[PDB]
Amino acid sequence: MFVKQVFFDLGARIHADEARALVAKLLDDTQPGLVSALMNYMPASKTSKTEFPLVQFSNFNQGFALLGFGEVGAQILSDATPIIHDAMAKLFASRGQGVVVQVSSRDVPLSCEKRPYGLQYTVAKMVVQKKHEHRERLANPETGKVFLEGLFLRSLERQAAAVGMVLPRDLVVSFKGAERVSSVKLRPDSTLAHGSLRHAVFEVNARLGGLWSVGFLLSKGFGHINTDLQLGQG
DNA sequence: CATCAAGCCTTCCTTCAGGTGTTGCTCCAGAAAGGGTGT
Repeated sequence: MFVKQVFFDLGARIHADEARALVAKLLDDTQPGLVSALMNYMPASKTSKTEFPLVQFSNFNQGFALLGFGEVGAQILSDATPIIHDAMAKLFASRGQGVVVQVSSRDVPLSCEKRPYGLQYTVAKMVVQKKHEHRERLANPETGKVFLEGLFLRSLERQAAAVGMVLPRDLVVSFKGAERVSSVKLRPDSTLAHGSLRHAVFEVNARLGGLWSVGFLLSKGFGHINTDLQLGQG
């Protein structure tokens, strides 16, 4: 269907996971249903859901951005945007002279069509490592290429099934090249880290017409980009 | 190459002419007596 993208301009850049932790710390004392909505927690406990999370943080040059997938995620972002903006306004009016928080909002539709020619898509800061078995797959390129193939195809199928639209099942993807390999730490000052890929390029015969999220740690702000900017790039 | 804009208000009829003159029926609905004249 359609997804929603809300940008919060603050005047200074804060990272997606840091903004996630900041709105977790700030709105915690009051309104527990709303933070249970935005961090996609279980209705009874603090543990997040194992399914596809509808609302995820993203990257903004002057602040942070929020993505609500589908009608439910769009409604959650719609009921949560003024409370988040008021919390940011009070937090940054408590200290200093005080800044003005600007907003932006977009409703990007989702579409996909199969074409008989390959198409190029570059994904920045995608997490692909979670276990030791994937590390054993990563050492050899032949058994790692098929792993990236299946990961990209399953991420596309999971997002298409989560948003509620049908995807053709004859898609042939291919993975060409990589630029860098780095690490991602969920919590600062922790020994544990997950391997991640920087500037991967992929080739799929079909075309995409919106924000598409691939890989792991999608909620934290990893492995997503707009295909609308990348088709006809400029 | 994708959205975001994807109007808003208020006007939203007014007076007046809004008939005049005529026409506004006519006629006949019988049969015999007493003359001709034409066959």
